[PDB]
Amino acid sequence: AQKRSEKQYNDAQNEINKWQRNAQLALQKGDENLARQALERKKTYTDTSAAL
Amino acid sequence: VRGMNTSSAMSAFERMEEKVLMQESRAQALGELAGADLETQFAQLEGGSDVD
Repeated sequence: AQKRSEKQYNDAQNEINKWQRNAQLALQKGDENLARQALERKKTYTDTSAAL
Repeated sequence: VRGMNTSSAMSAFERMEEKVLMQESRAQALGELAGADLETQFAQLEGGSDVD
């Protein structure tokens, strides 16, 4: 179970990184909405990671 | 011409309705998937890639 949580925690970090790339892309694109979604997604993941 | 209930006219109205509703249902199913950020991100990435 501990390993699974660690994998999930690792996945969350990986997920954040993938989202971060989109956010960077969004800035270049200039679309505000894409950037906003990533930030919201980052926050819930961080909370989950902290809880984990 | 009349559009009154008929062997052919009655069948046509129901079939057309089914086609309209099924398409709408598919669109409704599609929009939820469309709403997610990742789906939107792929389209943006593709356009930049296509131009290149």
